[PDB]
Amino acid sequence: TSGSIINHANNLNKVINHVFADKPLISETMLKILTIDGTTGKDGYRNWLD
Amino acid sequence: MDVLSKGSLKELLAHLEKTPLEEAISYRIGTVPYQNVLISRNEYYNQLYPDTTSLIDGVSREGQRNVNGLIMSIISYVVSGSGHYIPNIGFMLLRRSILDILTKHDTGLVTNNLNYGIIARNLTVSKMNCEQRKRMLICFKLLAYKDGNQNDYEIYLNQNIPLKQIAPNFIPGDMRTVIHNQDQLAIVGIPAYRLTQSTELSIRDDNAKSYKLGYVDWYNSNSFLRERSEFNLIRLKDRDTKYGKLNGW
Amino acid sequence: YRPRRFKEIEHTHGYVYRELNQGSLLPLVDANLKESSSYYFKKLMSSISNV
Repeated sequence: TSGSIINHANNLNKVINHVFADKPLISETMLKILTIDGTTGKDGYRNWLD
Repeated sequence: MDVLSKGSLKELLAHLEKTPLEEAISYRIGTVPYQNVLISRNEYYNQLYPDTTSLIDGVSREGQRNVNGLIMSIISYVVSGSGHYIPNIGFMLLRRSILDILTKHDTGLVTNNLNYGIIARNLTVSKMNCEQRKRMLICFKLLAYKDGNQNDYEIYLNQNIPLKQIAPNFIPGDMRTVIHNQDQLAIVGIPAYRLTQSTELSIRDDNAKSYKLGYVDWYNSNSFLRERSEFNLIRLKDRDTKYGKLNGW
Repeated sequence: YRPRRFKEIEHTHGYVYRELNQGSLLPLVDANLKESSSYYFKKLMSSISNV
């Protein structure tokens, strides 16, 4: 509803870390995909959400 | 393959100015068109797949030795990638560019009597796609303005509504119109979808796919010009400049 | 000169603020031909004499 795509994806990763704190592998794996996709910028972040 | 890769009116017209007429004609005898044939398509069927030969396939075919045949071969080269077999035309005509043949009176060819109805019928237009039709309408428009038959071109378009809807908008004598045009005229290119190394049933589709897979090989080969990497190595004459315009336009 | 590789973001979303109009130096050169010529000739010789 509000905010940017970059902020939407970055803050979603933090909540994933908090919700799945018992299994840290989930956040580590998701950030691996974001690192590859995020090099293109806002379009890369949109692809990650897709 | 090079002609089919042009995606804009500027690039297509620039290529036609550079290339000579000998590229439009072919020196292989081929076969005759409008013939019902049985071809072998073993990836799909065991029997022989029926089809009909046409002038739009990418294979060379025997053509008539007249001005009508010469124009059909030029349009076939533009919309299919290969021309027909019309020999002994003469070195005076074969040296000149395809654009000069289409829109210059100095060449000596007489094209006033040409009728667009039979040319479209012979160069089967019910079997073309949107990109192929646009290129043919470009050739018709260039010819019409060469012989002062603009009124006949308009009436022909008004008779055929679908052709009018996709007809490119440019004046053959003005370069500003070519720059502003944003039609997509590319028949081969880098595909967004998944292109595989498989056969197609029709003669037209199989030959078109061969050109498409061929362009991918050429795109990744050493003959392609990557502007972002070696723009300072091209000569100044052939470098891309906005001031650049077609001769006489 | 070796070509410069821009990042992919610069190529799609890159913008530059530049003024593309070139002003002629003729008004100064024509008015003072002797002074303009002497200035540039002396500058070039100081550079060439060091080859």
